[PDB]
Amino acid sequence: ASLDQSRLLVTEIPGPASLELNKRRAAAVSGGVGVTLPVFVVRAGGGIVEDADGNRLIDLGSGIAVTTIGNSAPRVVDAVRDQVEQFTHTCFMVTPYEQYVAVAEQLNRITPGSGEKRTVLFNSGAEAVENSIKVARAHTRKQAVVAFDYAYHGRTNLTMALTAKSMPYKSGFGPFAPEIYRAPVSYPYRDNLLDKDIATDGELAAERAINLIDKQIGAANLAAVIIEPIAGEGGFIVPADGFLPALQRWCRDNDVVFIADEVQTGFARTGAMFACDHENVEPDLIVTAKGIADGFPLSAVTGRAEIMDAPHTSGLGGTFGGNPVACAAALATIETIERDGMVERARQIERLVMDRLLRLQAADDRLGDVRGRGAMIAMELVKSGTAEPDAALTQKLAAAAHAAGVIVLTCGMFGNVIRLLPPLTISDELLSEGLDILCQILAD
Amino acid sequence: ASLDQSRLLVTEIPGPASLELNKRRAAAVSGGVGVTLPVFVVRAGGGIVEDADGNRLIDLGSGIAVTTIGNSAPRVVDAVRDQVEQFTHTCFMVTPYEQYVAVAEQLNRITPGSGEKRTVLFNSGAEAVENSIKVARAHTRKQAVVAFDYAYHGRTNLTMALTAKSMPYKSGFGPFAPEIYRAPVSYPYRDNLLDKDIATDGELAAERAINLIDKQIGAANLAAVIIEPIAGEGGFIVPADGFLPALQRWCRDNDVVFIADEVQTGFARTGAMFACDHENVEPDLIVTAKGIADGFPLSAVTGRAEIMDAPHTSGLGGTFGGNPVACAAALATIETIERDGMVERARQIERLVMDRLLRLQAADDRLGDVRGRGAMIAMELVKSGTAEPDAALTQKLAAAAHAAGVIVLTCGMFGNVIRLLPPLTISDELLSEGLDILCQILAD
Ligand SMILES: [Cl-]
Ligand SMILES: [Cl-]
Ligand SMILES: [Cl-]
Ligand SMILES: [Cl-]
Ligand SMILES: [Cl-]
Ligand SMILES: [Cl-]
Ligand SMILES: [Cl-]
Ligand SMILES: [Cl-]
Ligand code: NA
Ligand code: NA
Repeated sequence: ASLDQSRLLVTEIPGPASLELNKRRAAAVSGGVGVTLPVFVVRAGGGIVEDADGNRLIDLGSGIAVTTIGNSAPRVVDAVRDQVEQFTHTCFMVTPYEQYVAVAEQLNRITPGSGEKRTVLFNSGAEAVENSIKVARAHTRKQAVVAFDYAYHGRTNLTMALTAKSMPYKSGFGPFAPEIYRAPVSYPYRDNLLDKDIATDGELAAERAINLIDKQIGAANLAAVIIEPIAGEGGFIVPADGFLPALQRWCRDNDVVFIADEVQTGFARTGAMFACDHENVEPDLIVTAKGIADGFPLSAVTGRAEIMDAPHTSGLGGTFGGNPVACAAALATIETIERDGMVERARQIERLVMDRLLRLQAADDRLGDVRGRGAMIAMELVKSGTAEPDAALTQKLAAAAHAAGVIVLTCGMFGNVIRLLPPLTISDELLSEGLDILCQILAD
Repeated sequence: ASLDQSRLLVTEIPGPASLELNKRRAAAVSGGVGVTLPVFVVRAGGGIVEDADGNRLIDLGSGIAVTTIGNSAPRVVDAVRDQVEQFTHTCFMVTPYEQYVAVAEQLNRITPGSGEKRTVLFNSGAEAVENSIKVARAHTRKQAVVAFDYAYHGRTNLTMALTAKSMPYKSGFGPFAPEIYRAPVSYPYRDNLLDKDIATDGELAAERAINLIDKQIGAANLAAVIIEPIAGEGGFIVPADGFLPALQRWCRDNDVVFIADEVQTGFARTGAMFACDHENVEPDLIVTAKGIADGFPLSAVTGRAEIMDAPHTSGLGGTFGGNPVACAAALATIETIERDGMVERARQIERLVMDRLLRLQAADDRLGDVRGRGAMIAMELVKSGTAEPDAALTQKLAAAAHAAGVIVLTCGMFGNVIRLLPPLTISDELLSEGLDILCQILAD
């Protein structure tokens, strides 16, 4: 009973047992919940998911950038086993406990910037984003929030409002929280089709956004600008150099809280501890979740002390938040990243994947763009000889990969992005094999 | 190493070690997070919380109605230990797993009503409430939601909007989600000061609410009425007999989705599986969290199939939701309730507590009202010979109980309610002792 780090197809995909389990799902779970690949998981670790039929699939999704340090990481297993025996919940607002404080300290340490910082914990990315806005409004005593045109921030009313794409995230769920405005992001590949300078010069892309913010809202009415350092669900869009620094600067000059949403990019994923570290961005607040606790429901807001302390006592909280078992897992996750060279591992994975995809792109112009950092890499698929999105090809490729025992996700505003989010504990051999399969499907 | 089911004071409260840990909390955690009793927990089970100084305190809060079946319940410990080894997270929307489906099935079974039902899982009460609204709007294609004047529903933008009390829940955090309207609830004790018939006749209290809903909103503009079967944070307010049934009926006659928020009342807490069971209320949707998984972050929306299936595919979800470890805990929690007679235990606790508090009230008219069901009981404190709230006395009593090693919570719109939320696994002796201490503090 130890999990073999090799792909294995005993059945077609999905298999007979998964198909049986699926009858139960259809009869019990709301039809609002969509499933990408309906194989039922019995076990996972390293770079492998094992299903109910005995198949072993190559994980190139890590549950959407969550099991970065690998499913059921051994330090996490240990930390959880010990904590679950001591206590499962006290509610930190009732009687506190050291595990919550320890996590706050570690986030204060590892996040960008070097001043006084404070943290608060919740259970989901959407909750943390919600609280970053509460914090910013309490501090500034201003109303509006600016989000970007490829942004994804969550499924609650306000975070739906912050999100750009109507289907499936927003359609039919409003009316939405007021005072949300939308600005254009740095999207080099498609900016390039119109203005070559904007695509390469990030400061100029920031000016484009700032001119609109100033005209349509004004700093005097603005609490916060919120941005993903790399847009996730919107299509793994890495902004031009200079873009994030220029937003930061403008926010400082204008008493607007600058918020980095690092829910997807955070915790070693991009080849640094946080995506903001690549250009030395120091946001006023940074939002984290997903990879923070190796799959346990936990999220955080971390930021400048003066800002984070603005809400009255008892103004922030929630019953479950900073659950002590989830905290034990968070501590073991941070420990794992530092002691096992995960940031460097992310950088190895970049070199391996970029090298394959760039060689593929030279051979096949259906790859409009190859972009990303660390273990967060994507290709955008287009019709040969143009820049027109090819969603059809994107879906066919993913469906073929699934059928070949490869868990690969799509994303993108136009439905034409293949994304790669392997756990860092994937072997180079499994990672290459996953890439081989993608190349074979595209070749014929 | 087994936890002694007896109160013990080795130090004053809080003790020197807790006070040391508190310096760390103040330096790391946002000042927005308030703490009721700053003792740092190292262990808990049965009816006892053990702190960092070796003190053993009587738990009369269960983390705000969360550890109903006891901290670190043995079936939960077992279920969690096994699951954490298999996998920690796949994201149900990526690749599903049986644990999530199993939980959906169990909630479909144990919730009120007998038709076709479906469930969806999230991580917090606030998230589940948010999703009940999304579901209702998708189904009805109407905008407005009605909540009540003692309501508490969560700390996100929309759930803040649904919540009645500005301090500390809402102040400075808006603007809020639009189309939330407020109606008057059945509050027998204080309704009685004005109209004796309204306080006893629930159907008449429903008419009062329905007349306002009709005048200020209209059914043709209304997606949902949402209500707590017993108002929690608002002061443990049990409505008059007939109130909930009459709302249900009106909602059916008018194509408005009726939503029971059972986040606090759910899972054996009130001497039935759900608070709605006492009058046979069958809501269209019921929202659950808190006690569902013995402290693990998990929440649910369960309801009529046709309603729950209204959102398009991928319209509902979230990354962490229905975490497999939290699900293992939920299954063990339901198993624990049924196999160990917890519902009956809740009823024993009612008889014990009501008997003490009613005898206390006959002797001491500072107890304006004694109310509640099962292990959800409260007294409302007032100035002797009137019905004027006495918040001061309420705080003094709780502070004195804390100093005597009793974890007891306050609540209420007017800050004058002592509430009792012991874990069901408290012994009668510890429960009586907790009541003895309260009686002694009030006597002199
Ligand atoms: Cl094979
Ligand atoms: Cl370019
Ligand atoms: Cl609260
Ligand atoms: Cl490199
Ligand atoms: Cl003692
Ligand atoms: Cl009465
Ligand atoms: Cl999502
Ligand atoms: Cl009884
Ligand atoms: Na179905
Ligand atoms: Na402080």
